[PDB]
Amino acid sequence: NNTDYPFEANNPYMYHENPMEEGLSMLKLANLAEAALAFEAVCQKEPEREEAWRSLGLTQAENEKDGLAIIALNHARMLDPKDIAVHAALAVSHTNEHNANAALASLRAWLL
Ligand SMILES: [Mg+2]
Repeated sequence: NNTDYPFEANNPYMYHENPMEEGLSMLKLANLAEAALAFEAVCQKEPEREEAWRSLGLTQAENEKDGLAIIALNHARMLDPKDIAVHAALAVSHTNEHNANAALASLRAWLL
């Protein structure tokens, strides 16, 4: 798919020196929205850094945002087509998104 990621404007990590390292520290601590912002900053500062795109995608999947995860993972795959962790993560996020959407459609059928 699409590799055009919708970066959040006004990202505070844009004026930090090492947002990759902060991202990895926050991800390890389970502070996912902040980690995702830190990785978005890395992806804008260093757009060819495939590990930044992969980390952004994996963080977004962990933070239940599989649509955004897929765009970042697609960008990672374009940068390093041989990264098979990215291949597996893309298949996982597509399945996650499909399952969540089916669950919501089932619940809305019941409620409405
Ligand atoms: Mg999930």
